[PDB]
Amino acid sequence: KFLGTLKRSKDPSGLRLGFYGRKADDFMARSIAMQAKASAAGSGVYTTQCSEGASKGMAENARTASLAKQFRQAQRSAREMSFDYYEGRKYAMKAVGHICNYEEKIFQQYNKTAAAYVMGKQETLLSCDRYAQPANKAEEYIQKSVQMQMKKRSIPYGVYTTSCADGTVKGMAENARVAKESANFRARQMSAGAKAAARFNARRVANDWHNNGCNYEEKLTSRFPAAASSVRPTTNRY
Amino acid sequence: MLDAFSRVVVNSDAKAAYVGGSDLQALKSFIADGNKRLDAVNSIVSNASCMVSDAVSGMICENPGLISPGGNCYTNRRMAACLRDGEIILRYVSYALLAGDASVLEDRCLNGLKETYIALGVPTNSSIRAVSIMKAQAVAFITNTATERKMSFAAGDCTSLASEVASYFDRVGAAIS
Amino acid sequence: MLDAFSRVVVNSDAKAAYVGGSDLQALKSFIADGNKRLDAVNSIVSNASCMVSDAVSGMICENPGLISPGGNCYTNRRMAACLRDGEIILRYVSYALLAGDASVLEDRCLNGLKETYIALGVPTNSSIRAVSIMKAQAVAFITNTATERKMSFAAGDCTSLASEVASYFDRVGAAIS
Amino acid sequence: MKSVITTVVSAADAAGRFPSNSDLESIQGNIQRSAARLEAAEKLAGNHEAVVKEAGDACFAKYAYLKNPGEAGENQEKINKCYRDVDHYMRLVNYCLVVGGTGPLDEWGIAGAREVYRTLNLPTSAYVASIAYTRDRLCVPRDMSAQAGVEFSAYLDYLINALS
Amino acid sequence: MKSVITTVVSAADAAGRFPSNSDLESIQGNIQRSAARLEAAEKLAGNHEAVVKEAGDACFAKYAYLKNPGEAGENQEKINKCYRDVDHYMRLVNYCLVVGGTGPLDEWGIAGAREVYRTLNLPTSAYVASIAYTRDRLCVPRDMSAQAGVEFSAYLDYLINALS
Amino acid sequence: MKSVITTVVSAADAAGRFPSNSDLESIQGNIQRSAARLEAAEKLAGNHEAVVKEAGDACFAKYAYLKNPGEAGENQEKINKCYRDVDHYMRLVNYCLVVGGTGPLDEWGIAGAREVYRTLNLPTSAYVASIAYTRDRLCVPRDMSAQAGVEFSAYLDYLINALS
Amino acid sequence: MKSVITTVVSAADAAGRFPSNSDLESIQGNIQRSAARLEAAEKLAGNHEAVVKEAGDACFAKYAYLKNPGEAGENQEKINKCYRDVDHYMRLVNYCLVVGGTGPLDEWGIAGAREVYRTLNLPTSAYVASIAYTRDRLCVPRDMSAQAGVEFSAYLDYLINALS
Ligand SMILES: C=CC1=C(C)[C@@H](Cc2[nH]c(/C=C3N=C(/C=C4/NC(=O)[C@H](C)[C@H]4CC)C(C)=C/3CCC(=O)O)c(CCC(=O)O)c2C)NC1=O
Ligand SMILES: C=CC1=C(C)[C@@H](Cc2[nH]c(/C=C3N=C(/C=C4/NC(=O)[C@H](C)[C@H]4CC)C(C)=C/3CCC(=O)O)c(CCC(=O)O)c2C)NC1=O
Ligand SMILES: C=CC1=C(C)[C@@H](Cc2[nH]c(/C=C3N=C(/C=C4/NC(=O)[C@H](C)[C@H]4CC)C(C)=C/3CCC(=O)O)c(CCC(=O)O)c2C)NC1=O
Ligand SMILES: C=CC1=C(C)[C@@H](Cc2[nH]c(/C=C3N=C(/C=C4\NC(=O)[C@H](C)[C@H]4CC)C(C)=C\3CCC(=O)O)c(CCC(=O)O)c2C)NC1=O
Ligand SMILES: C=CC1=C(C)[C@@H](Cc2[nH]c(/C=C3N=C(/C=C4\NC(=O)[C@H](C)[C@H]4CC)C(C)=C\3CCC(=O)O)c(CCC(=O)O)c2C)NC1=O
Ligand SMILES: C=CC1=C(C)[C@@H](Cc2[nH]c(/C=C3N=C(/C=C4\NC(=O)[C@H](C)[C@H]4CC)C(C)=C\3CCC(=O)O)c(CCC(=O)O)c2C)NC1=O
Ligand SMILES: C=CC1=C(C)[C@@H](Cc2[nH]c(/C=C3N=C(/C=C4\NC(=O)[C@H](C)[C@H]4CC)C(C)=C\3CCC(=O)O)c(CCC(=O)O)c2C)NC1=O
Ligand SMILES: C=CC1=C(C)[C@@H](Cc2[nH]c(/C=C3N=C(/C=C4\NC(=O)[C@H](C)[C@H]4CC)C(C)=C\3CCC(=O)O)c(CCC(=O)O)c2C)NC1=O
Ligand SMILES: C=CC1=C(C)[C@@H](Cc2[nH]c(/C=C3N=C(/C=C4\NC(=O)[C@H](C)[C@H]4CC)C(C)=C\3CCC(=O)O)c(CCC(=O)O)c2C)NC1=O
Ligand SMILES: C=CC1=C(C)[C@@H](Cc2[nH]c(/C=C3N=C(/C=C4\NC(=O)[C@H](C)[C@H]4CC)C(C)=C\3CCC(=O)O)c(CCC(=O)O)c2C)NC1=O
Ligand SMILES: C=CC1=C(C)[C@@H](Cc2[nH]c(/C=C3N=C(/C=C4\NC(=O)[C@H](C)[C@H]4CC)C(C)=C\3CCC(=O)O)c(CCC(=O)O)c2C)NC1=O
Ligand SMILES: C=CC1=C(C)[C@@H](Cc2[nH]c(/C=C3N=C(/C=C4\NC(=O)[C@H](C)[C@H]4CC)C(C)=C\3CCC(=O)O)c(CCC(=O)O)c2C)NC1=O
Ligand SMILES: C=CC1=C(C)[C@@H](Cc2[nH]c(/C=C3N=C(/C=C4\NC(=O)[C@H](C)[C@H]4CC)C(C)=C\3CCC(=O)O)c(CCC(=O)O)c2C)NC1=O
Ligand SMILES: CCC1=C(C)[C@@H](CC2=N/C(=C\c3[nH]c(C[C@@H]4NC(=O)C(C)=C4CC)c(C)c3CCC(=O)O)C(CCC(=O)O)=C2C)NC1=O
Repeated sequence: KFLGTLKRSKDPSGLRLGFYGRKADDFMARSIAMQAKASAAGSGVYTTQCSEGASKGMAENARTASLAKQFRQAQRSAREMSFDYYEGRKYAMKAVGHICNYEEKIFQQYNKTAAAYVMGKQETLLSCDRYAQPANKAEEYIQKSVQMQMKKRSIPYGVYTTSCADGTVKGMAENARVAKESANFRARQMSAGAKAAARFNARRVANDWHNNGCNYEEKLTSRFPAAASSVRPTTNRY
Repeated sequence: MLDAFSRVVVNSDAKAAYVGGSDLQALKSFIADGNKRLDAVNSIVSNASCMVSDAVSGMICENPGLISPGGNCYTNRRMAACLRDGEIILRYVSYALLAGDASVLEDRCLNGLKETYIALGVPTNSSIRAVSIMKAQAVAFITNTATERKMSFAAGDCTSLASEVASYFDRVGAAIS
Repeated sequence: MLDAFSRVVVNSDAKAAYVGGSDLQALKSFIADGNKRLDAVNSIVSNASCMVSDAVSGMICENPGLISPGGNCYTNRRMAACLRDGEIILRYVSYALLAGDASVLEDRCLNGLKETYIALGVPTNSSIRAVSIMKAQAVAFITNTATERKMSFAAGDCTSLASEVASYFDRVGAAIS
Repeated sequence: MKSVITTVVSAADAAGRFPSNSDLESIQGNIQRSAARLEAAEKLAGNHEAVVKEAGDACFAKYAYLKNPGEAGENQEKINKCYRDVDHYMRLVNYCLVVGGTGPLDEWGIAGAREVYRTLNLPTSAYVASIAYTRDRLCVPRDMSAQAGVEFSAYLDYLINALS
Repeated sequence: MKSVITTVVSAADAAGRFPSNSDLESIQGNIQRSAARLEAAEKLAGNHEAVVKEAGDACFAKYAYLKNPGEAGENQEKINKCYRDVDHYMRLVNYCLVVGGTGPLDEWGIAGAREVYRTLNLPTSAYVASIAYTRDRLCVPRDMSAQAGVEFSAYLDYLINALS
Repeated sequence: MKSVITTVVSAADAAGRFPSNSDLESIQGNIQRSAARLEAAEKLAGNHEAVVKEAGDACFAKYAYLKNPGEAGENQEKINKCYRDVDHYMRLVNYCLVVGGTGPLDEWGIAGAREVYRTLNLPTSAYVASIAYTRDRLCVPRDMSAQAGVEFSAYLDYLINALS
Repeated sequence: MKSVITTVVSAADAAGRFPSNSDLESIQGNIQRSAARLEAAEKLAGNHEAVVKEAGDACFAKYAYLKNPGEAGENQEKINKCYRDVDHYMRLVNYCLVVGGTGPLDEWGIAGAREVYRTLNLPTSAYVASIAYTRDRLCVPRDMSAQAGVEFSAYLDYLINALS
């Protein structure tokens, strides 16, 4: 007959830009993360901002936190699998400062590379959550209030999302609470100048690619850097 | 960050100086003492859950004020948060003896440690009492004056390590106070 | 990751084999050739700026098709990634020479690496030429058959590491082929 | 895995860095005391059927409550699985005398042990105390060499320490 | 800083984890070859005024163009600062024989060396080649022990490698 | 805390949202069965000294090994603390019949129970089985009402479930 | 979606946790007042053609400016689409009496309503006031039961509240 060559369409709900392209895509973003693990350990320290555990060992239990994040980002539905492909492409334009013929010409075809750049480059500066310490009660309160809208982003309505689930078993339920409280202490523990460099670094993500055009939201960073540091506009649904 | 090898190079750094043939004969004790230092550190890390369970029980031996409800340390997650804090002095005082210097102890826990405890309501008198239990059991483990635990050793002195470990738990006792 | 001390246990864990002295003596040769094994790896890390300037200059000596514009490897940023990719393969075999095992090469470099190069457009034939210069100078560096550079050594046969490093570089070459 | 190979060839990759002489030094301590470490391995390979039976009812002397129905030791079919359970701990501690560190213990038989046992109503207090029976059960100049027991005994109280 | 203490007590904090026996193993390689590492330190402490002068005009033999006005070596006031500059490299390499790794090199004298020199019109090609003069300038069974030069020589070609 | 107030006024704040009629509906189920829930509370308030003593040596019948020295029950001073320990579990389960959910259990007496007991060499297997003695120890049309035991018994097997 | 199932089975997954009795309690309030909630649903199913026509020109009495060309109601083809528009609001409010919360409202007919209407030059002030006509348009002991109007009327003023 027509040698069944009969081919209809199908929903992959993914990148679908080649099997060879798909297995290429996780290798260089592993190399992008291992590039960026080598700027964290530029000087050969596993530096104290990266924490991935508690007091009790439990990083095999936080393996099951991160492999749940390995799994829950894999079982994303077709809207949020496809929205995160395009918002990460324009955020990779925001992640690199310069404008190239090369860097975005990986970062708009490939999305794990864009995702491991908005995670990788931004973690080896100190504009993340729980790392910049506020000075007074006034800074931490608006630091708390901008986190509430990041709850409101990832919890858009009455359903709690699948993606802030941070746990599966009873052991990792309260392990996730005591993991951050040791890491919250290790912000104000580690140094005096790198945390002083954090408050200048906190304007280096918010002023230039998050609130362009709003002077009020620009001096909110320069008056409150630690409040403008957990604003987390990289929409990773967390 | 910096072992007892390298206390004598950062002060020679400040004079544009180098480590000439007069300062490192205590270092030539310190490299000839490589296996007596090694024979103390198996004796601490073998019984590490003895020492955190001997300290917090001896702290609740002397003080039934924390076991009262509404105290600092009486309930379940709370006493679980003690065995977090009970080992972490023993965790870095190992490396104070492994490196030979408490500079690995001075930045990694002792920065901001006292002011968090008043921010968490932790009474520092029970903290300085429980670390004196941890000193008294560690000097009986590096030596041969334990109750029942009798590890195999080669004879000689290690009172030079007993003075090194006594200058360590006082340094954490001055920084949590 | 995995090495020669751990290679002999994963075939024994797969059979629940309680390890006794029938396969220890192959590791006891690895025990006795500890200092011979480290004797080759310090002649290869001491000229690693020479080899990354010897190979891709020797690769552009044999084939000038890449420096032609519109070819693969011609311009200034483009040559920075040539020394970037070329140095990192020397870092991984120097890990693999030490383990007695190319397992640490096999997972951090040798997964998917081949068709990332043709999802870029790297000619794979020029990378076989660059790795063969890096195979040929490194076997001349672990012995005393270099042109000018003779380090001081203790004499005797060391072909048993030359068969080891030649069984490593073709494993790089068959991975990118 | 977990050895000195897992320290220094991984940290040089974590620094993006050569195997410098910090990494070449760390494996020299394997060589001078592998002879200290590997006459301990054939002891519990020679006693791989001898000390499994002497540890089970030494545990079941001080845990003799199990034989009622509705518990962890209600029949001999549990006890036929129970000598499998101590031996499967005993397999891995033999392998950690070979790899140097506690390599086969943590990724196979330690991590997530506190998500299994009392969920299967197996008492964890009998698990450490069967091991703590065998922890002091040594005699260093008589069974093995004096350089062999300090790797053995430091792994057995670690098994109580890793369950903590 | 940069040592094996900066590897394993930081990675156990980066895992949020105990100092397990992976971390306790990594410092044993310090102990068996600190005697190998620390007779090299008093050589260049004994020659801290001897080999600074022999490296400057060995560099200025093969870089003899500097003495014109408008360049990096236009007067003796530059050369009085120039023997300070090689010695300040030479101070740190002595300290890296003590801490084990390249601890005082990277955070003090290596990082951002490629933002300074030709901006101050100082030639970087003379900087590595003054060091590469001293890199091969050794004799392993005659100056020091044979276990001492392989820490020394691996740090000096690293100084050309870290400027790359 | 943990109740239906902790669900819907927190989720409306987590949505940044009004107390809509999804939130107003969820507390109506408190009202129709608080009378079902709060004649169970004065039973174990009326038996707050009666069933602590009957659960201790029912546990110590099936855990009679404790009375040796070197264990968790070596003297009466342990047993004077041991009737404190079951009653401190028994205080909180009484309070969870009042708040609706398991409010005073998880943030006070459940979380991190698996970091304490065998570290203090206290057996966790006796802790669930002292509670599992009291779990089936009920009689629903005779002690309390039939609408009162299903809140009581679902909290006691939860105490074995939360230790899992 | 949005119901009490979207609260407690999602929060137990957000805690990584069992369906404990906080989650089992929250759905009991569905059961005792679903009979209160679901005689309201067949009223506006019985009046699904009756009250769409009485709300359009009650809105177009107080918004009578629309009939000029160049606006939102320039012909009957707009008004043929306009009774579709109030009924499509009216479909969803019927479904929220079934799911309990405002489930079909927010993810289908509420979110991003403030990105559509005046961009299509449709007046939002007429949209809430057509609904606010029907908000007070009730009579609780006469049309439905007294237990049925308080779910109905709380959803209609919510439609003005959700457009705010
Ligand atoms: C890897 C672990 C391992 C073991 C522990 C043994 C287990 C074991 N140890 C002993 C050997 C023993 N030898 C002694 C003698 C001693 N003399 C002294 O001066 C000391 C106080 C004491 C050292 C314990 C004692 C007390 C026992 C245990 C009791 C017994 O004989 O069974 C015996 C009896 C047969 C024999 O003597 O070998 C057995 C089966 N086998 C193993 O494979
Ligand atoms: C830390 C670095 C450091 C150095 C390099 C020396 C620098 C130096 N090395 C030599 C010592 C030397 N010894 C030799 C002899 C040798 N015989 C052989 O079989 C080999 C081929 C060769 C080993 C290089 C040579 C060729 C020199 C350099 C030339 C000279 O004598 O000045 C001398 C002359 C005085 C002496 O012999 O000690 C000096 C100042 N000092 C230092 O502090
Ligand atoms: C779901 C929404 C919904 C509605 C609102 C009605 C709409 C509606 N309500 C009424 C029924 C009505 N019944 C009354 C009588 C009343 N007597 C009193 O004591 C009160 C003051 C007042 C309650 C409003 C009035 C004032 C009207 C509206 C005017 C009218 O009769 O049309 C009627 C006339 C026929 C009838 O009586 O049923 C209609 C079409 N149908 C629907 O499906
Ligand atoms: C493994 C995958 C991989 C990539 C896709 C690229 C992408 C990339 N470039 C840089 C690093 C850089 N990227 C640029 C960017 C540019 N330079 C220009 O002149 C252009 C205008 C613009 C696009 C080419 C610059 C100037 C740096 C160095 C300073 C910096 O880190 O920003 C970094 C940070 C770490 C590093 O230095 O490598 C990364 C991940 N590099 C990689 O290693
Ligand atoms: C305290 C820290 C802080 C900031 C750094 C900014 C940044 C910022 N803006 C918005 C949210 C917003 N931000 C703006 C701001 C602007 N839109 C424009 O057209 C102008 C160019 C610009 C400044 C006037 C507007 C209009 C919204 C609401 C719409 C939206 O969600 O984007 C949000 C989400 C929730 C929120 O409102 O907080 C954040 C984090 N706002 C803050 O509260
Ligand atoms: C009232 C309740 C009460 C307790 C719970 C214990 C707890 C306890 N132990 C020690 C003191 C000690 N505790 C230990 C530890 C141990 N000893 C061993 O035999 C084991 C091997 C290991 C536990 C695993 C050591 C080695 C000492 C030092 C003196 C000694 O050897 O007993 C001290 C004194 C601390 C000090 O002097 O500063 C106290 C209070 N004693 C009490 O009075
Ligand atoms: C030409 C092809 C070729 C092969 C097929 C192997 C064949 C082979 N394998 C092993 C020997 C071995 N091979 C492995 C490896 C493995 N065991 C497993 O369980 C896995 C299936 C597999 C990859 C993980 C191990 C662990 C040993 C040593 C212990 C054993 O025999 O199990 C040996 C003994 C000597 C040696 O170690 O090399 C030989 C000849 N080698 C080759 O050159
Ligand atoms: C026309 C272009 C052209 C070049 C750029 C060079 C590059 C070059 N070098 C070697 C071959 C080599 N290259 C070196 C490396 C070095 N030798 C030294 O004296 C230094 C110590 C060190 C550089 C720092 C070594 C040791 C060999 C092996 C043979 C030899 O000793 O020369 C080869 C042969 C590789 C092979 O056999 O596969 C080539 C092409 N030769 C060329 O024909
Ligand atoms: C960590 C740093 C470090 C080093 C750099 C080496 C350095 C080194 N190589 C050899 C010693 C040796 N090395 C080799 C191997 C070689 N010899 C050659 O001439 C070839 C260049 C090369 C072939 C690969 C041989 C054959 C011996 C002789 C073994 C002996 O002397 O007993 C020895 C003598 C010890 C011995 O092996 O018995 C030492 C210290 N060892 C170390 O620990
Ligand atoms: C290779 C890694 C490995 C281990 C570390 C152990 C640990 C372990 N034991 C059991 C499972 C078991 N373990 C025991 C053993 C005991 N129960 C007691 O209370 C006594 C103290 C002890 C006997 C001396 C019993 C009786 C079961 C069966 C439980 C059941 O099926 O109800 C299981 C569940 C799967 C299985 O049945 O194997 C696991 C993972 N077993 C392993 O395979
Ligand atoms: C502690 C870390 C440390 C270093 C690694 C060096 C590196 C270094 N050198 C210079 C600065 C200099 N370094 C040199 C040296 C030379 N110029 C040459 O071309 C010759 C190759 C060489 C002499 C042998 C000179 C001449 C200056 C002065 C430049 C000037 O002032 O114009 C400076 C600028 C600040 C200063 O003047 O010190 C620095 C950071 N100096 C340090 O303090
Ligand atoms: C308010 C919350 C609360 C609880 C849930 C319990 C739980 C609990 N029990 C103990 C502590 C204890 N619990 C027990 C009880 C027993 N040991 C056994 O093996 C028997 C099964 C049982 C007696 C029937 C004993 C004997 C101690 C003392 C242990 C010791 O000091 O060595 C501790 C340590 C602090 C303390 O001494 O109180 C805690 C948190 N106690 C509380 O305060
Ligand atoms: C299922 C969800 C759903 C809704 C909530 C409504 C809301 C809604 N209405 C319109 C679209 C419209 N809605 C109206 C209705 C009116 N204009 C007025 O000013 C009056 C107040 C009112 C009539 C009573 C009209 C006239 C249009 C057509 C606008 C146009 O095409 O220009 C559109 C654009 C797509 C479309 O044409 O349907 C949408 C989303 N329609 C829906 O499908
Ligand atoms: C993919 C999910 C996943 C993991 C992660 C591991 C979980 C895990 N992380 C570890 C340990 C761990 N976690 C970090 C932190 C972080 N990670 C880095 O590679 C660098 C450079 C970091 C600093 C920011 C470091 C540095 C280590 C130490 C060992 C290492 O990864 O090199 C260890 C062992 C150390 C110990 O024995 O206590 C484990 C088991 N398993 C998993 O399933």
